[PDB]
Parts: sequence; structure tokens; C-alpha cells
Amino acid sequence: SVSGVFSKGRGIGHEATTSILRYIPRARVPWQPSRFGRENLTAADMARLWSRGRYRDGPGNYNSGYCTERTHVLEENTVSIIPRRELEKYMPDITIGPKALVTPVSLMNARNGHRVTHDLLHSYDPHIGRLGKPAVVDHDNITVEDPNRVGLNAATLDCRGRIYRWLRRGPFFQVDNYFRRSVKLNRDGTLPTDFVHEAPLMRKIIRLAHRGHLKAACEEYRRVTTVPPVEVYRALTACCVPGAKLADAVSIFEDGDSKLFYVSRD
Amino acid sequence: MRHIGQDVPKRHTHFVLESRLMYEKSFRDCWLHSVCRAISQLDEPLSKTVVGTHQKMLQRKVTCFQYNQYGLFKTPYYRLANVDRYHAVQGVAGTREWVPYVNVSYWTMNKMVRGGNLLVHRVHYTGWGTDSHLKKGGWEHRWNKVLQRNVLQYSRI
Amino acid sequence: VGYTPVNPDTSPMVAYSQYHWHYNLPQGMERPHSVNRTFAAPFQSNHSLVNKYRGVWIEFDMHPAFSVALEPQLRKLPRGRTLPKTPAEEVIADYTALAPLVDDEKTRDLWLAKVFQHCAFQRCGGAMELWERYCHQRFTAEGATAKPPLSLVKSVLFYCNKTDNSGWRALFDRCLKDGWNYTPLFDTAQWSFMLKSIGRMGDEDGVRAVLEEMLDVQADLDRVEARSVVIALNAVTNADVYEFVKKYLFNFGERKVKFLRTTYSDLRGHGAGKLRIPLKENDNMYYHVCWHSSIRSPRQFSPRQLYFDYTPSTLGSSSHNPNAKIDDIVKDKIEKWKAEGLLPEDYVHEDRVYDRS
Amino acid sequence: AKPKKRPKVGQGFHEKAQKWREEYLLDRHRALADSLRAYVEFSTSKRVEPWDARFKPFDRIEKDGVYVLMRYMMEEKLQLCNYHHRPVKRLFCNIGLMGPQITTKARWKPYRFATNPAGTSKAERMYQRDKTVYTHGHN
Amino acid sequence: IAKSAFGFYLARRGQRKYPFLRRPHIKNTHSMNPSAPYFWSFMTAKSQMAFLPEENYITGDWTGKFFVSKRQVYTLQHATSGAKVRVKSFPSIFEFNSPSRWNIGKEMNTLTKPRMDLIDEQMLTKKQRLDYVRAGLLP
RNA sequence: UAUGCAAAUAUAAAAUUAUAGUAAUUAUAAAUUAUAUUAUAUUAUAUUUAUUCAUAUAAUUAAUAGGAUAAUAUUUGUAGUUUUUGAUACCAUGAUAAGGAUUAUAAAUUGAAAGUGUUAAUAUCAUAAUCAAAAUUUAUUAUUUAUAUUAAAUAUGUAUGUGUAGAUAAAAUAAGAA
Ligand SMILES: O=c1ccn([C@@H]2O[C@H](COP(=O)(O)OP(=O)(O)OP(=O)(O)O)[C@@H](O)[C@H]2O)c(=O)[nH]1
Repeated sequence: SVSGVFSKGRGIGHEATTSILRYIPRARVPWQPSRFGRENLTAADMARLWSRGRYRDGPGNYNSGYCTERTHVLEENTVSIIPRRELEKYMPDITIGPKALVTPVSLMNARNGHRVTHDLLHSYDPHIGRLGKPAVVDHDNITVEDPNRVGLNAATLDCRGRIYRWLRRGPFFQVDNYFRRSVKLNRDGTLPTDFVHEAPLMRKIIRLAHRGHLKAACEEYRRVTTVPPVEVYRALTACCVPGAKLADAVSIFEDGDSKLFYVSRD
Repeated sequence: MRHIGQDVPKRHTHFVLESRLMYEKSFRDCWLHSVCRAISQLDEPLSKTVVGTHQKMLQRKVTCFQYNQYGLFKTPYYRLANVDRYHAVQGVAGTREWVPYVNVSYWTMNKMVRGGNLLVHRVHYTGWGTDSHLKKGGWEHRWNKVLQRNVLQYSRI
Repeated sequence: VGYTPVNPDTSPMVAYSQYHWHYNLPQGMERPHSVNRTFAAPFQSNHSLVNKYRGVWIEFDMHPAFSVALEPQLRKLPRGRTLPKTPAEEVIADYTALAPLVDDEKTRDLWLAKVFQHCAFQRCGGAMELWERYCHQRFTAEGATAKPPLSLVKSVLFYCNKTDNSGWRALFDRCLKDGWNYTPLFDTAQWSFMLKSIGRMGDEDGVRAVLEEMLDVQADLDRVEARSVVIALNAVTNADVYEFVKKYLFNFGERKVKFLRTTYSDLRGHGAGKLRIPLKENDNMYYHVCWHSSIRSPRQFSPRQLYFDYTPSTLGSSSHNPNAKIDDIVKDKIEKWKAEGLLPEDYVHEDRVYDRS
Repeated sequence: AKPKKRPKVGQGFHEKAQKWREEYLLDRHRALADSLRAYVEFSTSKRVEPWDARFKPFDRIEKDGVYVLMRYMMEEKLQLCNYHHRPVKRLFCNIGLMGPQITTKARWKPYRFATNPAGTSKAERMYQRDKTVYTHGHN
Repeated sequence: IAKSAFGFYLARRGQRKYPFLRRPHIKNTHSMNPSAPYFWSFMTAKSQMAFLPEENYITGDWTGKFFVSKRQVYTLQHATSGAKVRVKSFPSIFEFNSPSRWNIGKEMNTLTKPRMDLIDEQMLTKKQRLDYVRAGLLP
């Protein structure tokens, strides 16, 4: 007479460490020696449990657009799902894709640390979406299905502690996590510069600076996501000499050295 | 799960956490949704830069983006149910079964005041309390005085 | 009352009870507290220092005239936190073609140190011929008396560690206290690079010598990176050096040994791709590191696991055991009496009861 | 314990409800067309005079007083406005020569009394209007 | 007696008075109220310039919806395409098997009758049937 | 409804019952318990107003993890599946409400403790929970009455019928009542 919610589970560490680590006893929690979390669930069970997290607009809900069942029984009356092709005839198709959900970094602060519009709150710290792998948040692969268990939902297993941790976030929590996990200093000692995507912005700033458009140069500098090189700072500082803008030169130097890895220590 | 080794005495207490999460989602989406709504249905020209087709096409595109925003917090605050954090009892704001300052139901408030769990002072049941604004005009007067203290006090720049 | 607890700070009844301060009694501070002054903890950060250089510094400092003269050549050599991507053979050719021209031993040594640093960054193993061409004849050979500059020796050590060269011992032995005595000036980054290189190279005595020298010279084991220590301790197989590692592992702190165990486990498991060269299987060292971490860490209490197989005494649980041996107690008493001598020594005792099994 | 499924709706009720809803929708279409027709015809048709002939401004004989002004100045537009209370009041406001006398002193028949046709001569006419027309009390 | 999960959890507390336009469970029983003159200003968006709601469009890579939302406003393509249109309603669903051009531009909740006049004679009990007969709803 | 036929409590006694054999004593007393103002006298009660009362939906609750201007930890990116079982769709101890009839003028308040769904020991298939646009049959609820009538979250199409049966609600406090 044995009953179980889940009939199969998988371990976390593979067969290279546990065979040797089993000889060392582990002090499990005294009042619940056997634990079974979301990271310990099988693929199908975890997927079906994560689909049910969202109240609506999710795969778990029978009518949310992402369901997969052929038919649904409603009040002892069977009903057939209208396929996407038949819906398209009278429902106009508007779809941008994963790009629509994500929002720019400059708007992250206005959106209160969130760059994703997904109904599951994505946190950049590697502890809330903590599956077996560390929580890494993708940007151009954000989807409703969300194969990586990186979002936060309030219905899955072992979620209360994660909810409490999310609610106890400090000021600039997500912003600081994003900064420290995206702009980390290189191991070889070189500053995290020479980014291929960010390169044209530096040249534009340098051109505006050498053209004496310091206001527009700074207005484009505030759009920089990564850490700009020392060339930007030297040009911006040299722009202030003709105008005697010591206040702005000092502000530029402070923003360069005090915060961004002392790039302006030149 | 499925009431196997439940720790909290009440299952419904988790709905309080769910309500907090929906409030956080509202905090995220309150600016983007409002901006999209404002841009979409503004008939007058925005400025000299955008007029006519350059404005109507932009409005259509921003409305399409807002519709494509999956998970946007559309629901208003007054339609979100209020559930006590102590005993998971539901109360609707505006009635007497919910208090605004403590965010607990009428039953929880009565229990806490009858015991010692909340420092409150007793006033006459058929009076206006002791507040000067309540004696002066009542609920609406104190509401307006809160507004005046918050915003109208400042000569905004 | 109830399952939900009562917070005493918010509940006024607790705050106004006889075990706290009533509101009628004067409100004033009682027994002012000084915790941060009596015993102030050092600042230990869970996150590593973000602004750390995270590399070996060469202390490049030459005469300004020579520096500006060699500026066209030095642009290709690495600067402070700036690494040009010039090919290493180009700078090697420039050095081998221009070094005889400039007449300054210190300047030549600094230039060669920069060349070694650049070729180490590029992992170009062909530069040892430069050392044999210039330094080997006078700095370390048949009892060489010269005193090499600290910058040059540090750069050479960094290069040999990066290229996993086998010639590092001939220089380290000179850098011991009886020779040049440059060990105390080595950075923790230098020590970590040495340990990682030796662990990859699989030298049994090199790791022991380096660890003993670090302990002697007071190198900061805690600030030495965990991965380098793990790689260095993975390569020990001989019994003597293994015993040395066992007795030396107590020098590290509790947090350091815990994270050493964590890094070892993750690296030999999931983080096998983190290393460019996969780590060899050393189950003895893995088990000993785990066991040592368990010893050092505080021990929790798991009563069910500890006493799962616990069985009470025969006399204690006789009433609750249907088939238990009671004549064993009489046999033990008889044996005790015979040992005492009160009973005859080695007297034949027959079974007092039937055997029910 | 051990819950069991209990039917709530009748076995054949669903299809019957569906067809009843369809028939109700068709009947609503018919009634909507009829109500639109009746509302347009009521708006176009001439209604009774909305001013009380028993009060100070509208008391003089038809050959004197404000009636001369109405007959010789604004008579043409009254037929075009079909004697509805809102347009006649607005025209009285715009014509001037009366000032605030149309509100401070004048009075008008109630909302349901001013919607009677041109010739009624009976009080109970307002209850003779069609009931199946969903024109919201607009004949 | 309505049968739902929230019926046990919550309590009606008699005929309690709620704040204006703030009842907890909205039940728009007046959606199908007909009004010809106010046809475009009843249970519909106030401004003609407003776009159709998000519920009228498909946003993501959907696989299919069993029924469309009530606020989805009927358009020409709904009838022209000849596809399948369903709206969730008591007891189960209402399907638009009679596509008409007279309901273009109106919301499906306005088109569908919430409080159906039809009464099931099957699930009704003896006492409940007696009560309905006494009220006159049943013979 | 006394004329006959008819000794009969006003007591010389030996624990109850019983034919003077049946069972194991038998009776009795006191205190207390909700039915009865009296007619100057610790209060004049007696007037005004009101009554077509309705709403609830689409299932997963059991961890801690710190970042710039800090003398250095990649702890960048912290990775050991699986032996338990109740507030859940019954039941699973206790606890707050409504309900005016005699301590009164006076430097004073006209709302009660006798208990009202949610709360702290009994277990033994229980995933019933709002994040919108939704389904009157249910005792416990003051709605706008005939000059001008639908613009912003979507917000009531029904019942004109001599102020009209029965039954019933409220007030003697800045009000006006003897
Ligand atoms: O502490 C750490 C963490 C991570 N890594 C990562 O190791 C990668 C290379 O893998 P290895 O670290 O095994 O190579 P290596 O010995 O040549 O490395 P260096 O001493 O030259 O750094 C590098 O690209 C780096 O990101 C470290 O080197 N050290």
C-alpha cells in the first residue's frame, strides 16, 4: 500500500563524484531526511509541473493557446480545440517573437530591474531559478515554453523559499547582478573592452567629441551598455578644455575611475 | 505537495505570496503599459517631428507591440482580491471586512485588538474618533488632506 | 496561542508585560552596547574582489630616457593592463636584433622580462632559447654569482608556468633562501600559477616543495585560488608526499577547505570542461579532501541516521523481545568471577537452559 | 473522503441551450432592425408642441405675445426640427429676444409628455406605444 | 443554488451592500439589454477611434484555443471566413453557427445572453419544481 | 339521600414488604427551585414615520547563499534522487456578535459576558481558491416618482394603474411630543 506523487526521479551529480563521496556521511535535515525538489524531478514531470505554474496564458491551462490536448471535457460535454490555422482566418496574426518580450537596458531601470516582459519574473542572480545548473537568463531565446527553468513561478515545488528570497531582494539587486555577471573583468588582466557589438558606439562618441559636440557625445555615452575604453574618456576630458568645463571633466573622471574598473586611470 | 507533510496550517496562505508577486509584476509593467496606452489612443499630433502618417503608423506599431507583450499586467488594483496574511481570509477593500493600514481582515483585526497583538487606542463607536480632519469633514476630507500633504504641498518645478 | 507565532516587537502585550518596559515607565536607553569595538571582525567578502588585477605583475620601471627611446619597440610589448596582440616572433626578433645596441644591463633585463611576459600570454614555448642565449651564461650556471632582477625572474617563472616547461626547478632552487632569496616577494598569483602548472605537469615532489616553501615564507593560502590548489593536490600519488599533504591540509582555513572540496567535486564532475586539460582520476586524494573538509566543518546532528541500527540491551529490552538470550548475562558473570579468581579457574560450566533457536 | 463526480447540467440541456441561444440571437436581430426603424421614424416624424400653454410666457393668444415672434421669425425652422423639445429649446435660446425667460420663467411639459405625436388630444397616448420596440421610450 | 469551489470558501453574508461599481464577482447580466438609439454606446468602448482589444488577436505561437474571449468583438471575417467560433457560457459553450452581418462591431458577450430564460426541467427537484411553479416560472 | 339487613381509626405497642415464608431494610424531614403590582406614592408614554430586496469563478502549499571607491578566496558558474502519512470536497475539543424594562442630573456615555463561519491535541484514498470580463430561487435588504435624462475601465428593458389587502419595521439622545 505505497502511494507516490512521482514514480521516478534522477540525481544531480553524475557517476564521477558520488561513488567516492558516498563514504562520507551527510548530515541531512533531522525532521525530513528524504527530500525531493524540483531540480530532482524527471523531464516530463518537471515540464508538466512547470506548465501548471501560471494561472492562465500558460501551457498548463486547458484554454491558453499553448495547450496540446486534442479535446477537453467541459461539464460532461466534450469540446474540440480550434486549431491555429482555423483561428487565423478571423483572428489577425500579430507576432514579433522573442524580441518583443525583451526590453533594453536603459529601460530596465524604469521597468524596475526587469528586461523581460514574461509573466514569470526573471532574476539574474544564480540562486532563484536554481535548477541543477546555475540560473542563467537568456535574452534572445525567451519563450512562453521556457525550456530552461530560469523563471520564477508561484505554483511549482519548493517555491516558497525562492519567493521569500525574491521578496527580500536589496536595492539595485537585479541591476547589480546583471552588471557583475555581464561586465566581469577578464582573467588576463585586460579590461572587458573591444566588444564587437559595442564598437561602433565608441567611434561615434569619439567623432562627436573631436567635433566638439560634448552634449551629444554624453547623450550617446549614456547609451553605452558595456564599459567604454579609455579613448572615450580621454576625448571627453579633452573636450572640456576650451569651454573650461571643469565640473563635467571631473564628473567624467569620477564615473570612469571610481566605478568602471578604473578605466580613466590614465 | 498534495497535503503530504504540509508545514503551514493553512494552504491558502500561499495566495498571499501569489498576490505579492502579482503586485511586483504590476510594478514592472505599470510604466510600459501606461506609455503604450497613452501613445496608442492620442488623436492629436504628438509634435512637429511626427504628424499624420508618421504618427498613425507609429501608433499602430506600438499597439501591436503592446499586444505582443506576453504577460503584461493588465488587471487594475481594485479588482485584485485582498487576502489576509495571518489566516488567509478574503476581504474586499471599501467594505468593513478589510482595514487599510494593517492589511488584515475584520476578523483578524478583531482578534488582534481583543488580544494583545496590535497597539491601538479605543474611541467611541458612534463618533468621529479624535482626528481633527475627521471631525471637520470626515473620510473625504481626510482623504483630500492626505492628497494635499503628499502632492499639493509642493510647488513643483 | 496557535500554530502561528507571536512577534514580541509588534505585539504590545509582550512589550508592556512585566518582562519588558511598560510605557508609563520612563523610556530611556539601558546598558549601552559596543559590539563593533570590543572585537571587530576582519572584512571577508563572499564575492571575490571585482577590481583585482587577477594576474602577475612585473614591476616594470626603467629610466625615462630608455623608456621613451624604446617606446616604438615597447608599444608591442604589454603595458599596464593593456595587451597588444602582436605576434610573439616579431618582438623576439626585435629583441634579438636590438639588445646588443642598447648598453644597459637593467634595461636589457626589463626588456627580456617583457618579452617573456608577452610570449607567456601568447603561450609561445619557443622563447626559452632567449634565456639560454642571454641569461643562462651568467645568472645560473656552474655556480653563477650574478643577482638577477626580481622582474626578470618573476617573468621567467610566469613564462615557464604558462608553457609547463620542465626547467622551472633549476631557477626555483636558486630562488630559495640560500640563493637569490626571491621567494618572499612572489605574489599569490605567482604561487597559484606555479601550483596549477605543477599539478598539470604531474610532478610529485614539485607540489610538496612549493607547499612547504609557501608555508615557510608565509604565503597566503586563503588568497591562493582554490582551483590551483586542487590541481596541485590531485597529482600526488606517492605515499610519503601523500602523508605530507594529509598533515599539511590543516593549515588552510575551514572555509578554504570547504571550498577546496566543492571545487574538486565540481571540477572532477560537471566542471570537467572548465579546464582546458581534463584532470586525472585520483580517488584517494578526492576522498581524503572530502573527509578532511568533513572533519574541519562543524558536525550537525542526524539522530535517525546515526542510530538507525541501534538495538537496546538484552536486559533492557527483555520484556519487549519475545526471543532474547538471558543466560548470556549469567555466562558473563561466571567469566568475570573466574577472571577475578573467586570461582575456580577454568571450571566447566554446563548449559543452564535450553537453546530456543 | 473518496470524492465522486456528480452531474450538474441535464444530459440533453447543452444542445437545447445552444439552439435556444441561436434562436434568441435571430429574434434579437429582428427586434433590433424593428427598433432602428421605429427610432428613425420617431425622430423624423413631427411631435407635439413642447411648451405649456398655461404659464406666463406661453399664455398670450396665438395672435399676440411670443406667438407672433414664433410665427413670423422662427416658424420655418420649427417644422425642420419637428417640434422636438431639445431643438425647440435650443432655437429659443439662440433666437434671443427672450433672454433667460425660457428657463427662469418658462416651463415645459415632461419628457414623456413632449414626445407625443402632432395630434394627440388624449393623456393615455404615451402608454399606447409599441412595447416590443427596444427604442428606450422613444415611440 | 450555484455550485462552485468558491461557494464553500466564501460567504454571501446576506444582502450586503458593496461600494458602487465594486462588487467582487462581476456578472454582467445586462450585456444583452437592447437599446437601438444607444446601440454603439452600450457595453462597448466609448471611443470609435479605439483599436480592438488584444483578445481579438493572436499574439504568440499558439496551438489553438477551445473558445474565444467574450470581449472579442465580432468582425466581418468572423462570418465571411466560415470558421468555427465559440464563446464560453453557461452551461458549457455557445457556438456561432448562424453568422449574421447585423452583429458586426459588437462584443460577443453583448451578443450572448448571460441569464438564459430557458429552465431545465430535468435536474429540478420536487421542492424546487414546486417553488418554480409557485413563482410561476414553471407550469 | 339512616325503617330493616352493617362491630368498628379516636389508638396497652416488638425495623420494611409479604396469608405471620417470596425482596434486604422501609419511610419521613429540612433548605433551595420563575408566575400572580394592587388603586397619592420613586416619573406624563403616546406620537410621528416607514414596508415589491437580488448576484461568487478555469487545482500542485514543505532551503541558505553577501559585488565599485574595503590589503587580493573564480566561493566567474557554491550541483550527494528516491521510508513517509491530517485543517483537504465530511468529521478532525476551547475563543470575541447580535439581542434596550428600573443605581436619574450631577462637575457624567442610551449598548450586555453566557456567544457569533474561519483560531491551539480525536485523523487515515481527498490537488477543489480570485491575478479580471463569469451561472438569482436564495429568510434577515431604506431606490432616484412626471419642466430640461447614456462622454471615458462595461454598468441594468422594466412593474403607470384612487399613497390602495393581509402581515410587519423604526424613533422620546440638537432637538421641539407631557
Ligand atoms: O579560477 C579560474 C576560473 C576559470 N578559469 C578559466 O580557465 C580557462 C582555461 O582553462 P585552464 O584554467 O585549465 O587553462 P590554463 O591553465 O591555461 O589557464 P591560465 O592559468 O592561463 O588562466 C580560462 O579561459 C578561464 O576562464 C581559470 O583559468 N581560472
